[PDB]
Amino acid sequence: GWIFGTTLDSKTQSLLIVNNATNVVIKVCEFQNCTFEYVSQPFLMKNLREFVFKNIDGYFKIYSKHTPINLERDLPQGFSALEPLVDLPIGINITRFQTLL
Amino acid sequence: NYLYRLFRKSKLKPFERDISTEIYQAGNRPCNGVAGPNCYSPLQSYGFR
Ligand SMILES: *[C@@H]1O[C@H](CO)[C@@H](O)[C@H](O)[C@H]1NC(C)=O
Repeated sequence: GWIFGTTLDSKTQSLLIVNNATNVVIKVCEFQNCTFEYVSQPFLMKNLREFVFKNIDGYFKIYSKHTPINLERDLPQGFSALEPLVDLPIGINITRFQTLL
Repeated sequence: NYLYRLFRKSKLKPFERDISTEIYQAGNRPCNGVAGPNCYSPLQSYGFR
């Protein structure tokens, strides 16, 4: 998943879109004092997964598209438009981001 | 029981929240969590009568 927020742990507001393989969970944690909870199925599913995350007027719009990739070195030269998946009215800053490994 | 925020370092974006409570730097000397000269708390309580 990806962690969004101004700081790393505390003192501001943070975001958590952590996920695993069996159940595709989009459990949005707004602990930092829970103020927003949401969960639904579709977030995920030699392949290239292209994503767009936006934050405009407190709306978190997430695009997703799966495309098979051949010769995975560098980037492909082609066209594959992304489709809208999940809209979230979280209403926070989203200053920086960190990818969960 | 009602409080409002009057001190900030920037202006709010539309549809967003700010519940952080740290002492505002109104001068040059650091507050370090202690109020005093040029260091004011951002949450002022209402006085409705
Ligand atoms: C987030 O806060 C910073 C200052 O801490 C400010 O510069 C920035 O504009 C804010 N962004 C949003 C989307 O409110």
